[PDB]
Amino acid sequence: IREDTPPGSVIQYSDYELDHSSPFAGGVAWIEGEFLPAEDAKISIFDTGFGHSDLTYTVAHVWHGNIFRLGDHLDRLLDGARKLRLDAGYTKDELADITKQCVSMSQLRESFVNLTVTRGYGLTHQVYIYAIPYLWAFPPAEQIFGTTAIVPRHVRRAGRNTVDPTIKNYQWGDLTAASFEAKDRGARTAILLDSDNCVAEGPGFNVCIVKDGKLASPSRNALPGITRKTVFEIADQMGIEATLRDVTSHELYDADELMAVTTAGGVTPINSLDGEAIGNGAPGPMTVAIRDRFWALMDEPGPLIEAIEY
Repeated sequence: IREDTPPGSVIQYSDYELDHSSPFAGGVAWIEGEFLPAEDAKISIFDTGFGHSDLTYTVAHVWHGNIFRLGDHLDRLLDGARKLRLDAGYTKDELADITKQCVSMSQLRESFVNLTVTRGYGLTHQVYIYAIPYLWAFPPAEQIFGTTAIVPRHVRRAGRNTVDPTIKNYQWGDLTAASFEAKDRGARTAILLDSDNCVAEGPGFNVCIVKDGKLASPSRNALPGITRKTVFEIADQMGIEATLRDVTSHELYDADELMAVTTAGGVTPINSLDGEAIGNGAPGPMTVAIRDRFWALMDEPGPLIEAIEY
């Protein structure tokens, strides 16, 4: 339900308890039209979403009982499903209700919410939704005090003309390989390049590059992330020039600050690349400012958040 976060930091779980009388408490899956406890969530082994990874998905997070940019996530999910010739069979508004209901029944005030649309089995396409406890791409301690990264010697991000990274997918072959190479080298994570040695993204996150007070993030071989979108709105409001563009490998190694951004955990400072400190090897000023603002958004009433009705 929760884990430790650095005391006094901008990241704090809610203070509450699960009603264990309900089998739904702690995790809810909506599979084949029926809500289920997450423990029982199962799909046909013959779904081509398994055998061909023929699917797309999105993840929205719930923080302090508020779901963040669910409308943006449903647009991205439906747009990508259309690009894959997938028909969800539900309108966006319908999926929002089902998703909001999934969280409500879970009782999770902090939640990792996944909506998956697969090609299905014999051919009718399948929608799977689940809301489970919050998952961290990087532990909360690293959201606060920064993480470490390497660039893989042996791996590149798949290009948009192969397994298209601009559609959010489960095909992590390169991301998994890069992660193992990171652990092998004693790093927490990897930043992948594309085939032209431009920055692509990391396993499960976009990368933002700070140089001379400007913010850049890869435009081509990267998911158009909702967190990155949010980060760019924050930067804009701070009067920071933020640009989606090609970021070369030169720029990556030369950065003043680096950060990872993804729904599951927000904005993570990246303290070192290939063992070399970025800046002073601690979270950079813009990263701290953007991250603190990002977590404030989870509590400020406005169009980005919607209260779950528990």
